[PDB]
Amino acid sequence: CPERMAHCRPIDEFAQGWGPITYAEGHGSPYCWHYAPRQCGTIPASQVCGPVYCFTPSPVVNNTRPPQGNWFGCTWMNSTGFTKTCGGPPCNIGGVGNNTLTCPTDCFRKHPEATYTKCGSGPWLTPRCLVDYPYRLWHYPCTVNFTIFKVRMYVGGVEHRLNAACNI
Amino acid sequence: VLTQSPGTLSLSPGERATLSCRASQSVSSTYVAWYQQKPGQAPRLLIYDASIRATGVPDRFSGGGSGTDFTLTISRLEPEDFAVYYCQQYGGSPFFGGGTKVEIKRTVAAPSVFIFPPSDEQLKSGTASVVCLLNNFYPREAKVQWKVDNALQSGNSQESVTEQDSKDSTYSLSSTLTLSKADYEKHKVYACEVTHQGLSSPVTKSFNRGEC
Amino acid sequence: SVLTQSPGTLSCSVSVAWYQQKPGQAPRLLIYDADRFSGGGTDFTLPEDFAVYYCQQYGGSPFFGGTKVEIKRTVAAPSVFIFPPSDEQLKSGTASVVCLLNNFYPREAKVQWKVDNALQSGNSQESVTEQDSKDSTYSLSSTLTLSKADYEKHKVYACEVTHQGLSSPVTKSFNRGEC
Amino acid sequence: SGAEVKKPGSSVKVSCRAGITWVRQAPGQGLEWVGGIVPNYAQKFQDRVAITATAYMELSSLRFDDTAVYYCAREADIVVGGSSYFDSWGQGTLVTVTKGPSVFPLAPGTAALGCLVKDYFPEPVTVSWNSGALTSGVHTFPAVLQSSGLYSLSSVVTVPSSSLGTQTYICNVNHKPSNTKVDKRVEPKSCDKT
Amino acid sequence: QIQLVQSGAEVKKPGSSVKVSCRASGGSFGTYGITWVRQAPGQGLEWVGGIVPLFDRPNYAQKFQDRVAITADESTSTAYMELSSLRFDDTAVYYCAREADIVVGGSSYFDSWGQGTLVTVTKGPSVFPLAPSSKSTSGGTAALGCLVKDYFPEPVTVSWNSGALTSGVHTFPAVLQSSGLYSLSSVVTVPSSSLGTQTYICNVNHKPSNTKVDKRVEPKSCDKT
Repeated sequence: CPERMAHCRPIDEFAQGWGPITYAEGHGSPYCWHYAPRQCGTIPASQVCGPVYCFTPSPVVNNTRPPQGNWFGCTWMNSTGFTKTCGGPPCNIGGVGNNTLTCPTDCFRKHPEATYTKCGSGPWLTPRCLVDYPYRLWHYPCTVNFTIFKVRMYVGGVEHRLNAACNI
Repeated sequence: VLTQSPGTLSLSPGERATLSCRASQSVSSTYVAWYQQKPGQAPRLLIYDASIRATGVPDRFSGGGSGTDFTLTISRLEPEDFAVYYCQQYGGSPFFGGGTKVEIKRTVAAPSVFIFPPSDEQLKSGTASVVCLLNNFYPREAKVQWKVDNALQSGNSQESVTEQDSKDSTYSLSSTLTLSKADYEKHKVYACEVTHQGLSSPVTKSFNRGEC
Repeated sequence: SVLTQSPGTLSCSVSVAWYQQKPGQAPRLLIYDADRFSGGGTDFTLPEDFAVYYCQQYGGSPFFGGTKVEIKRTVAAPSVFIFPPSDEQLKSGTASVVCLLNNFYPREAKVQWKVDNALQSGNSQESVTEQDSKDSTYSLSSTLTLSKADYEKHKVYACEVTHQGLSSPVTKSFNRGEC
Repeated sequence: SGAEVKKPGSSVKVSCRAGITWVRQAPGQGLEWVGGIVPNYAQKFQDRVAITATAYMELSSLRFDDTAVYYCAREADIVVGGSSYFDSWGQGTLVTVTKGPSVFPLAPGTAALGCLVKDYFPEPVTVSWNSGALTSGVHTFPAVLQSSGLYSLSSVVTVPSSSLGTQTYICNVNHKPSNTKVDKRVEPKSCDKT
Repeated sequence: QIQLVQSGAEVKKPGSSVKVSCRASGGSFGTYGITWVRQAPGQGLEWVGGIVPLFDRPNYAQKFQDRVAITADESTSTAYMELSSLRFDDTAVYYCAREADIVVGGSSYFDSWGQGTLVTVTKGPSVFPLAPSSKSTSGGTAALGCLVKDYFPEPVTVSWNSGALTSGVHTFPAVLQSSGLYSLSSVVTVPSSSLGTQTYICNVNHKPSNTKVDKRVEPKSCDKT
């Protein structure tokens, strides 16, 4: 896949959590998981094209966390081949470094306290995993080789049985 | 959160046993798994979901339950079923249960019955005796019905049993019925039936024809 | 009413004789009409002594009555051995002082772990030998623990003994705490 | 001694060679008063015992509670209508009021035989088989009391003597107080069906 | 399904760490979780922890948190379990297991177990020489012995002269202390001219901790002749 996974960044981005972890919204504005979505409320339902499936995580056709209803967030394709993303505030980890990671998904090693329900926005479960769905390839054409698996996620107290594609 | 009702349990081959695991508060969404530990080997899996059997295990071990009180029925027991069975619920609240014990060291002995009407030296002295003897019974629970002349002759019928054999509880019972010589006449068809865990067919030991 | 069967000093109409039967021999006449067996009397009172003493009254209403008593009079007096703490114990801290009693017959004795003039009792754990297989001669071991800091600035400990064979108290007090 | 062996309802005569007083006592119990005669009978020892005098005591209507040691003793002072304190006693005639064991033949591959011993007041009883043999298969049910008060001890044996009685199967019963051993032969009978 | 579960620290000391291991031969490491479950000598099985070496987020039971660290090394196909803050109750055997289906925040049912490894937590006895303090020793038979203390597992034995002087040996029962460690003081009355010398060695052999000691107990000061 051209110039998307070639030099995006290593999956082991440097820097760790120097201390407490809080919320942040850098208004960052997605071939690779090194991205930051933005919280978007009311939107003009004119240029949106194709499915609008959003990740609960359980995909379902002003997003909010399952504890507060709504959904974590989602992405869409619209206009002339442009991808847009949205979701809860991009989770950030308190630390130091030239390229400190603003975790948009689960990231254990770089920070011990980061659970998806509290530190994830989009469909990235782990840096090398995705929640498969019919338009997954339509949205992330760089992830064809990933192998499918079946997983159980306990969000709050609700158990979700879903298939996830991860590299191996 | 999870406990096993029966506590200790002991039986003999060819028996049906039931073990009950209590899901305290939550229905738990039907998640269960049962294990079997031998005296030193690692536990092995038998059931998961309480309704689907594992691979390599016989159909003897069954599963069932809906909402609460999941069960593990052990029918047609075998000598190779001595193990401390364990219960656990998985899912969102993984926590093992209590360990019910099991003992497969059990055996039974069937009494052998017969009667002794001593005579040819007792009629002269009076007080004719009838002694019913039971030989080689394992449990210490024996009753004798004296259907002399049909019906029963409860009352003057004492019982005795041996102390112990030093190898097994295979005692014997001696049931003595003393009846005066005068009352002996006009009576026939003496007998001694036995109630006991002999696991035997109809046992009716009857002797007749009198002293002479 | 029935007078009594008291003994279970033996006590047996105003209205007596006392007998003694051995395990096989015949009863013998000890006291009649009520020098070791000194009896007297309503409510009459009465190793080679084990027997079944019998009491009866004779006269106008002669009838028999209903002990199995004997005398031991043999005991063992304890002997006192005091174990101080190891020279390595102080280096390791948590010093211990052990009292040891040998050859006492009745399972009864009290030991007061005195410090100077203080009757310390917080830490004093006692153990005794099960049985000597020939007589009730148990041997006591009473441990008293105390920290090294609590060891210093103190001296003249003491483990007194009070026991059935009192023979007056004996005080084998471990003194000179620094030695 | 007197009558070491007796039977229920019979009498005993005990000879005491030098007022003589007879004083009984059970194996383990307290001393009791039987009576005394001067050359008086207790409340319960009257209408059933006769004292005569050498001095002899004629006890009649034997009962299983009669087992005792009917000592011989005199009285220091002569008493008319009463008793005294027994000064010097006599050797105990162990008048073991015991119905010596009364064996009976219990008639029958493997078969179970035995002999039923009844009317044995004193507990001690020992059963043997063939002068000591067949130690594997010899039961002797310890004992049980009867309405009268005499123990009923019965032993039972099983021996597969080639489906026929060839060896001299005899139950050897021994009873020390009765000083009599009865080895009654047991074998298949022409009658007495079981 | 071939588990080479490593015998780790068979014998440890209280308050120390243990680093047990498990290995999954064959298959494809990185798709099935490795689960650690322990059981005391006689007790029920208690869940300890688990890991799924693809979603790096090991799970621990609520009562085994901040005290257990479970790691996996994809390169070597090895799942290590580091258990810290050992206590005398930890004496147990720690099995290994596979999770039938992956789980995130939950657990599952163990399909194929592994060999059970023993991990005994013990503290060997600390012998101490009990002197023959005599000061005009009583009679002509002094009192000697060997003090023992600070050993949790109960069984213990005291010998003398590698086996001798069995006449006069007292060995009292074990008495608990405040901290929960047993104690003992085996005494002897040996008339070796009313002193020590010869060769008095109380060969205490506390089997569970694998520690046999030989302390020479004799007059331990300038006095005590």
